[PDB]
Parts: sequence; C-alpha cells; structure tokens
Amino acid sequence: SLVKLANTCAHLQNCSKVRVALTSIPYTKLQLQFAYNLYQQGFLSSLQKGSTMGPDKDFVEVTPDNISTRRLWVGLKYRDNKPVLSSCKLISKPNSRIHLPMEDMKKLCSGVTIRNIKPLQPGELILVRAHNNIMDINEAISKKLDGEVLCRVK
Amino acid sequence: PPVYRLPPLPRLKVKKPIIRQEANKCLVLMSNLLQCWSSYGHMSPKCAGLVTELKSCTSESALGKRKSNINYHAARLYDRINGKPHD
Amino acid sequence: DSVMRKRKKKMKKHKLRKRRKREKAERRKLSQGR
Amino acid sequence: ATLNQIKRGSGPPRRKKISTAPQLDQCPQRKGVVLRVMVLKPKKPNSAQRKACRVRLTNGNVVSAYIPGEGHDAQEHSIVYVRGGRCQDLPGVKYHVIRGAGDLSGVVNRISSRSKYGAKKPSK
Amino acid sequence: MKIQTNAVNVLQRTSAYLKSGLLKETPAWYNVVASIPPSTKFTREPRFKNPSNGHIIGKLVDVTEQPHANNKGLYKTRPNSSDKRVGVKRLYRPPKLTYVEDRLRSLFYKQHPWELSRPKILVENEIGDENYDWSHMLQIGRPLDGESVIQRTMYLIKTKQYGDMVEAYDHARYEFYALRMQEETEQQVALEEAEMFGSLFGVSAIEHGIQKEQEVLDVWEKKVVEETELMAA
Amino acid sequence: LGQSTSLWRSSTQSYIYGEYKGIHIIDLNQTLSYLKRAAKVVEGVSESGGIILFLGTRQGQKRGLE
RNA sequence: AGCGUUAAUCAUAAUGGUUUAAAGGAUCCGUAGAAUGAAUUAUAUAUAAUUUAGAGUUAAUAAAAUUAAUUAAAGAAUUAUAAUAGUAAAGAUGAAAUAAUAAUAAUAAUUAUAAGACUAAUAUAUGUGAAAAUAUUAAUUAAAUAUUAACUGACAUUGAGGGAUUAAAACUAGAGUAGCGAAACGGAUUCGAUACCCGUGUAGUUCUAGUAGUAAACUAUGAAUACAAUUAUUUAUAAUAUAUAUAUAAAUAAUAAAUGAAAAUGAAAGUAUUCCACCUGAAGAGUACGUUAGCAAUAAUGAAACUCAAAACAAUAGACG
RNA sequence: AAUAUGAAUUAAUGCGAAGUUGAAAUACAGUUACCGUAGGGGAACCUGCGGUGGGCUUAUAAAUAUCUUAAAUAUUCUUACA
Ligand SMILES: [Mg+2]
Ligand SMILES: [Mg+2]
Ligand SMILES: [Mg+2]
Ligand SMILES: [Mg+2]
Ligand SMILES: [Mg+2]
Ligand SMILES: [Mg+2]
Ligand SMILES: [Mg+2]
Ligand SMILES: [Mg+2]
Ligand SMILES: [Mg+2]
Ligand SMILES: [Mg+2]
Ligand SMILES: [Mg+2]
Ligand SMILES: [Mg+2]
Ligand SMILES: [Mg+2]
Ligand SMILES: [Mg+2]
Ligand SMILES: [Mg+2]
Ligand SMILES: [Mg+2]
Ligand SMILES: [Mg+2]
Ligand SMILES: [Mg+2]
Ligand SMILES: [Mg+2]
Ligand SMILES: [Mg+2]
Ligand SMILES: [Mg+2]
Ligand SMILES: [Mg+2]
Ligand SMILES: [Mg+2]
Ligand SMILES: [Mg+2]
Ligand SMILES: [Mg+2]
Ligand SMILES: [Mg+2]
Ligand SMILES: [Mg+2]
Ligand SMILES: [Mg+2]
Ligand SMILES: [Mg+2]
Ligand SMILES: [Mg+2]
Ligand SMILES: [Mg+2]
Ligand SMILES: [Mg+2]
Repeated sequence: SLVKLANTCAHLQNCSKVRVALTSIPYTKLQLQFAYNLYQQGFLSSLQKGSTMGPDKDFVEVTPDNISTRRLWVGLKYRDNKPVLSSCKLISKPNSRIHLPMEDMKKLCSGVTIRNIKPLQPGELILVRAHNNIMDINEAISKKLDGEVLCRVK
Repeated sequence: PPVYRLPPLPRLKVKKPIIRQEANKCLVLMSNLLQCWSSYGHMSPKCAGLVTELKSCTSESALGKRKSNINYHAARLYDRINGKPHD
Repeated sequence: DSVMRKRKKKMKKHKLRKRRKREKAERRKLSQGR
Repeated sequence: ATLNQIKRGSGPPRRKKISTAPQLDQCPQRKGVVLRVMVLKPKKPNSAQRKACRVRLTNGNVVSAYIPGEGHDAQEHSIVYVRGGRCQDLPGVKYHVIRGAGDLSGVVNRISSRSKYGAKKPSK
Repeated sequence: MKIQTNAVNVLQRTSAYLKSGLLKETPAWYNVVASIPPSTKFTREPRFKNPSNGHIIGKLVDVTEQPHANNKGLYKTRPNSSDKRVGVKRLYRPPKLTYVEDRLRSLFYKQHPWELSRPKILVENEIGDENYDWSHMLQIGRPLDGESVIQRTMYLIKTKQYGDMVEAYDHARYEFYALRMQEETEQQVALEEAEMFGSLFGVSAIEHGIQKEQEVLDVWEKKVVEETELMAA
Repeated sequence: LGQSTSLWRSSTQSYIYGEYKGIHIIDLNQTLSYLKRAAKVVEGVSESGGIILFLGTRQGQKRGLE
C-alpha cells in the first residue's frame, strides 16, 4: 500500500535526522522492493529480513506463525557529516495517485514540470511502479513502461 | 517518599538568610532579675548579685556585645545541583 | 481577539441590545396582523 | 485545503480589481450637468478650500466631482464632462471634471502640463 | 545539541581560504589534519550482545521455537502483544552489565558486616600486571578480603570441584576464616612480644579514642551550660 | 568511568560500553583508538613547529598541564 | 506622430493558512462520500483463494469503585419561633447612619421545636465522563481497565447532510422559599453618585415536568494512524530470589532535534499520510432584509451600499503605575 | 404571483468638524477585565448569576555535622626505577 510506503519514508527521514545506523521497516512486498531499489541505487548500507526485535542472522522462513512479528531491517548511510538519504517525499499520494505514460516520464527526466511534479534532480531517484515492480524512472523509460510515479529520494 | 522537583528557575536564593546568633547576656540578666522580682516582693536581697551583674553588663552601653554565606553557595551551586537536561 | 479589540465588539453588542429595547413596542406593532 | 475541499470550491482569492468609479458605468467619461458648486474643507491634516461640484450625469446617478486648476468657470447648470479620478483629501468625491471640454473652460495662463488642463498651445 | 559541522570540517574551510588567497601561508596543522582525518560520522550504532553476560539482544523467540507447553500448560500458538512491538530501543540503549559475583559480594557483606570496616583502597595499581592463581586465596599484590573469597568461589565453580555454587562459596568462606584467625593471632602475639622486650607505645588505640571523646565532651559542656542559662532566662 | 545514567547526552551513545553502578561506562578500545589518533595529530603539529595550547580549568589539573 | 489621462483586460504569492494575527464546528454519534483505508499468491485498478499485524466478539485471571439515572440515609451550621435566667446597649462600617434592632427587656448565653437549602477535612478535579460536567453515606440498574486463551477475517478511518446531549441566565406550568440576591425603596459616600459600602429585600437561585440550544462551551490547539533523541517523577503490568533490583506500558514535569513571526510547541505547534470544519484587509456586520424554529427572550441562516490605507500579532527598549 | 421604481414620516450607519456631559478601558486604571445571559441607568456604564485568564506559577530557608600514624614517610620526582 501507498500509505504504508509514505509512513516508511517518513520513518527513514526521521532516522536520517537523528543519525541512527540501523532501522526497522514493515515486511511487505512493495516495501521490500522499495528498500532493494534504494540499496542498489546506494542509499542504504544494508537490507535484511528479521524479527520485530532485530535483524536475523540465520534464515528463518516466514509463515502465519511469524508474519505479524516480521520486519525489514535497513542500514542507513552517512558521509562527511551529512546523511546520504536526506529526503523521501512520495509523488503518488493516496488521494491523488498519478500514472504517467513513457513520454511524460521522459519529459520529467529531461527537466519538464509535469502534472505538478518538479522534474527530477542531479542526485535524485524517482521510483516508478509498473505491473507491481518498482524501478528507477530511467529504467522504466528504457524498458518503456507506463507506470505509477511512486516516490522521490535525495 | 514524595520528591518535589522544581522547574528551571532564574536564580536560587533565600531572601533572608538567618544567622541565628546567641541571645544577649545583658537581656538575659534583665529577664532573670524581672523573674526574681515577680517573686520575693519588690526588691529583697535574694537578687542582690543579679542586679550588680546587670549593672556591670550595661555600663558602657545598654547591650553588651555589638552574616551567613548561604546565598553565595546556592548561587554558586544552582547550575550543578539542577537536574536540568543537557544543552 | 485581544481584550482591547473585544471591547469594540462588546460595545457594538450593547448598542444593538439598546436598540432592541427601544424598538420593542414598534416591533410588536409591526409583527402582529401583518 | 484538503483535496476534496479544493474540488468543491476552495483556492486562493482571485484579486479582481474593483471599480474606482462605479457611477461612471464602465466608460472613460460621462457628460453631466452641474447642480451646485461647492468649496469643501479637506480632511486632517492638510487644509485649503477645494472647489468641488455636484453633477447629475447623463446615465442618471449624481456625483461629487472635483474641479482642478487655478480659477474655474462653472455655474449651477454648466455642461461638464466627468472622469474617474479621485480627490484624496476630500472624502466622498471620487471624480474629476475634465477641463478642456464642455462649458468648463481651459485653465488660463497655463504653461506646464497644458493637456492635463484645457490649455491650448499659446502659438507665439 | 545539534551535530556541529564546523568543528570537524576545519581543513576544508582552510583549503578554500588557501585556494582563494585569503590565506597566504598554510597553517602548521594543515598537512597533519589532511593525513589523519576526523570521524565526522556521528551515528547511533546498535549493539547485539550484552558484554558482561553474553545474552543476545536482537533475537526473538518464535512460536515454532517454543513447541512444548507453557507454565499453566497452554501451548503458544500465536505471537503475544510484546512479540509484535518493534523493539528497536533495546538495540540502541546501552546494556546493563550484570555479574554473578555482585550477588555473592552483597551476600558476604550481609553475613559479615564488620568486613566493611576494613578499609579498601580503590586506587588501582597496574591491572594488566597481576596474575592470580585462585587455587588458593592468599595472593601477593592483593590483600585478604571478601573479594578474594568470591574469586576463589568462581575458580571452584569453573573447575567443577564443587559443582554447586553455594558449596563453593561456603568452602571459600571457610578458607578465609582460618586465614583471618591466623592474622588475628599474629598481631596479638607481636604485641605481646613487644610488651615483653620493653617496647613503649605512647598512645594506644583505646587511649586515643578516649582523648578524642574528651575534646568533644569539653566542647559540649560549655555549650550546654550556655543553653541552660538561655533557658533559665 | 563515564558521567552518570541520568546525566546522559545521547549524542555520545556510540562511545559507551554499558551501564553499571548507575554510571555509563565508556568503551575503552574505542577510547584507545581515539587517543592514538589524537596523539598522532599532537605529534604532527609539534613536528611542524605549531603552537600547542593545553586548556584545563579544573582544580588539580594545573601542575600536570604546565 | 504621437504623448498624457480616464475607462477596462491579463500578469504581478497560496512552490497558503486557522494556540496568541482572519480562521477548529460546544461535544460526541453516525448516513452518503463520484473520500481514504492491511497481508500473500494467482488471474488477464478489479476478481478469486488463502493470512492476521488494524477493528471487533466471548471467556478466564487480575484489578478498580468511578461516571450516569433512580431510591433511601447522614452532617455542621443558618434563619425563625418559644422558654430560661440576665442587663443596656446591640448590629454595622474606612467612619457613620437607615432598618421586621433594643427598656413592649434586646444583643451575647443556655435549652427546645421547625424549615429549607448546602456538603468541612480527605482534594490533587488526582481520577472519571463525548463534551457540558462530576468530591457527605448507602443500595439498585447501566457503562468502564489490563493481561492471557480462543474466535471473526479488514468488518476500518473520517464524516457534508442528519441525530443526540449541551454551563449560567431566561421562559411555561405545579410545588418550595431558609440563606443569598438582579430590580425597587431607604441610609451613607460624593461637587454630583441613577455606583462601589450598609439596610429592607421582589424576580431569581431549589425541586418536578418541559421549552430553548447558546458561553473566554478555552488546551483560545478537529479526529485518526505510522514514526523520532534523553532525563526525572508517580501509576499499573510481568518476571526476580512476600522486597529487591529489573524489563514493559501509561500519564505528569524538564528538555534534544525539528518547527516556528517569535512567545513557545516537545511525542505536537516535529516528520508524514487520511478525512471533516473554517479563513481570505479594516470598518459597516453577525447588522439589515428574507426564511426556518421557539410560549417568549431569542437561535440559526446571512448580504449589500457607503468610507479608509489602513488594521492585527510576537518580541524590543523606554516612560509610566 | 414575482420583480423594479416612488412615498409623508422614521431608524441605523459612515465621513467631516473637534464642541458638551461624564471618565468606562490600558498600571492593582484607583470596584480585576472580559464571555454568555438577565434587569436597571443621560451617556459611557452599573448590578445579579455561572464561566474565562487574555490578572496574581508575580511561585525562592526555623539555623547548627565526625577519631589515626603531620612527615626521617605526604608535598619534590623531567623517560629514571625496574
Ligand atoms: Mg483570532
Ligand atoms: Mg506643455
Ligand atoms: Mg534547539
Ligand atoms: Mg496564480
Ligand atoms: Mg473545539
Ligand atoms: Mg464518526
Ligand atoms: Mg476528545
Ligand atoms: Mg470537600
Ligand atoms: Mg418558575
Ligand atoms: Mg445590595
Ligand atoms: Mg431555572
Ligand atoms: Mg430538548
Ligand atoms: Mg448569545
Ligand atoms: Mg471558538
Ligand atoms: Mg511545558
Ligand atoms: Mg513546518
Ligand atoms: Mg501557526
Ligand atoms: Mg440574530
Ligand atoms: Mg404577492
Ligand atoms: Mg425619505
Ligand atoms: Mg467635567
Ligand atoms: Mg471612576
Ligand atoms: Mg485595588
Ligand atoms: Mg476609571
Ligand atoms: Mg476597573
Ligand atoms: Mg468597573
Ligand atoms: Mg442601579
Ligand atoms: Mg461578575
Ligand atoms: Mg457550576
Ligand atoms: Mg468550563
Ligand atoms: Mg490584564
Ligand atoms: Mg501573565
């Protein structure tokens, strides 16, 4: 869900503000994907499944017995007295969800304000959902996927 | 027991530090004499030495002999003694 | 509203009340039968 | 300010200018007939004797019009044209009699700013 | 207090100045600070073990990991309320260090109040230099006290001479007692010897105490008389 | 031996090892590494001929500081 | 070869706000919502089958005796009447008088009857209630906390319109009426005194049945969810080997960060998401007209003309009291 | 039926002019001020009832404190001693 995603973004921002190292997130698929995307772009130092109490050392299979207590632990990242993941504003908010075609995404990438989105920035990452798979907006353009403009990290 | 923490104050100070001195000797003698004269009629010689002692005390002046650094410690140690959280 | 600002409002309300008191008989006359 | 609220009528207040001269009826001038011609005391703090006049326009509504320039020529019936200026010190007068036209004559021995009054070019 | 940027970014700020020409000459520290960079990464780092005990902080016991019946014979089939709450503050708040020896220490001084009266120097000598075999109590650099007993108990526990802790403690206590008795006898006999061979002690401990009391009493007496006089009048 | 459990600036959390006797205890391996780093920079500025200034306002510190 | 001026149009700040400046509905309940809202997999934002983390249901085990409504009790005093004995003042105020005060024998005192209305300590409104509210006692009926066990399987959030409750005053009936007390009258005060003080003291305050639906109905701060750095206090829960030092929550008080016009807010006035209400210069105005509702007072709804370049808040330094 | 214009007389309100009567508010504004409401008064206002602080969180003591080798030992010590 999108509300959840917004909440996790807010939590990430809060954690960046006070400089915590290792932070929990809810264990869902969308959320996990988002976390993986951040990790690959280079905003998170670590990403690992775990309990509500802490990250897991060994593998523990997730079932109806565990699922309520399961959690996604995430390492934050800092360099020269400045946090890497400064912001996590989402674009498609729950009330005004926005879905762009490939042309619109291209325009956004090339410095054009679209549907009241400030076009994407030098060291920024706009994530895009396309058939329940979160991608970079550039990646989506390359693959040519009309998708929901999810969120924005800087 | 019930502890009572104050808020952050501008300045911990007592407005009138008492330096509870001892009471005056001459005054005491005078009171004793008065007490003696309550009994034994007006001026009997049971209080013959007491009157003399009083006179000796109150010859140069009516009283014989003529401050606590407490709010120099409060002021000093307020910032320490606070449970004021960090900056 | 500060107290000073409120005082203008209060005054206005008082004036209105006075006007209503004055125009009671007139109001009664106007109301009944029309 | 919620998205739904905005949809059902909410937003910034669009500042659509407002008519400085309503009685003029959305046009540059209107002809009028002077009724009386006054000498008004201005507001505090500035003092003079302002040569205003009362004018019934052709559209019907009556207006307190200022008369600029030195000495003027206006009776109790003169044809006078009104424009939408405002005499700032006199309250309740939101108009000027335009001075070259009508029975109101051009202001005499005017050298500077002649078109602002009636004054013709002296022609050596 | 906000994380100060300007205490650790000193060389960068000076490097900029040098580039500009605001600074003609480089500082003495500049090269040194370049060589040895500051930390500048003021994070809250999480901790997963209590160092004293060796308990695990991070882990959660699952429903599948608790198959057998609970106290009051109910099988756990669900996560409880506490198993759902996100326990992140435990990872970050520093661990309360616990030792088995602390309890033994507490017990000993309850059992032996007058061992508290034996003065204790807390100013450490080289902690690395020592090398005590707790086969016995009497170590060289260390004095005889409840601590030594406790160390002996711990040694016994480790070696499994006494498998039970209580028995080991008792044994250590009994070892201590004999030593204490011996110490007591030593001093008395030394005193006796001194008395025999014409040694002269100017002030004995009890005499000293009496003298100390006397001054206080004298102070009290004058004050008390004054107070009585006050009361009379 | 760190300050106290109730006088805690949580900014310093990474440095502290655990709490004991109602007192935060400073991780001492960390202390060592920071000391070494500090010692090296002190040596470096002395080598370069820099002005080192030792500031110590507490009561007993004067003689050792001098 | 136009330049002025007037009349107009577009641009020129919502890349806004509502504790204190315009602006949170008195409070909750709940309908619509073309408002928003968990998990996993598979179908070609939906369907389908599975989940239990939200939201509920019922037990069990601990606690708590509070809030409603109703019925039945308690108490210090107050006034009034009467008796007793007793003597000249009493009562009041800044100081005085007027009065159902007193030589018809008072006031004070001691008794003895009656009447209403109030609830000293404990008390912190701590707590409890949706908010109005709510502390003498008891009973009845209703509702209420936490943790476990089991079950339901997103059933939720917010909520236009709507609905219900809503202090004090007011009103309509019928009781009641000690004390207090608008008005009125009288005495003072004062240049005056339609006041502040004193005296008589009617409505009212009290109960029963209603009407009405407003208050600085205020935390001047709508509700919900997720999240973020410390400390100290209590409160409850669990374990500990009943009294220890521990783990949880909850509240209260200081703060970090952050936000902020600042004052300051501090788990919200922070970071975010959702939903509703409301604001768009000051006067004129919550006025007029109109409509609806009310026994009525009134309540809600709610304009325009005319006139200004004002008007407002936080804080600063003075002067002043 | 609705709308528009007119109406003797009459009410509110604005702007100007600073006249008269008081002195209600701002300080403890000389009776704390304001909310709701009711009654009264030339006029500001006054008075009852409950509410609010945007007025008092402006908050700041009933006082007494202890014994071990005072030194040939501590106090000195400049990478020494071990
Ligand atoms: Mg306001
Ligand atoms: Mg010219
Ligand atoms: Mg700050
Ligand atoms: Mg615009
Ligand atoms: Mg409200
Ligand atoms: Mg609701
Ligand atoms: Mg509420
Ligand atoms: Mg009470
Ligand atoms: Mg009645
Ligand atoms: Mg009266
Ligand atoms: Mg009533
Ligand atoms: Mg009703
Ligand atoms: Mg009202
Ligand atoms: Mg309000
Ligand atoms: Mg506070
Ligand atoms: Mg902000
Ligand atoms: Mg604000
Ligand atoms: Mg009305
Ligand atoms: Mg008709
Ligand atoms: Mg007329
Ligand atoms: Mg006068
Ligand atoms: Mg007065
Ligand atoms: Mg006063
Ligand atoms: Mg006054
Ligand atoms: Mg006053
Ligand atoms: Mg007054
Ligand atoms: Mg009156
Ligand atoms: Mg009042
Ligand atoms: Mg009340
Ligand atoms: Mg109230
Ligand atoms: Mg005030
Ligand atoms: Mg104040």
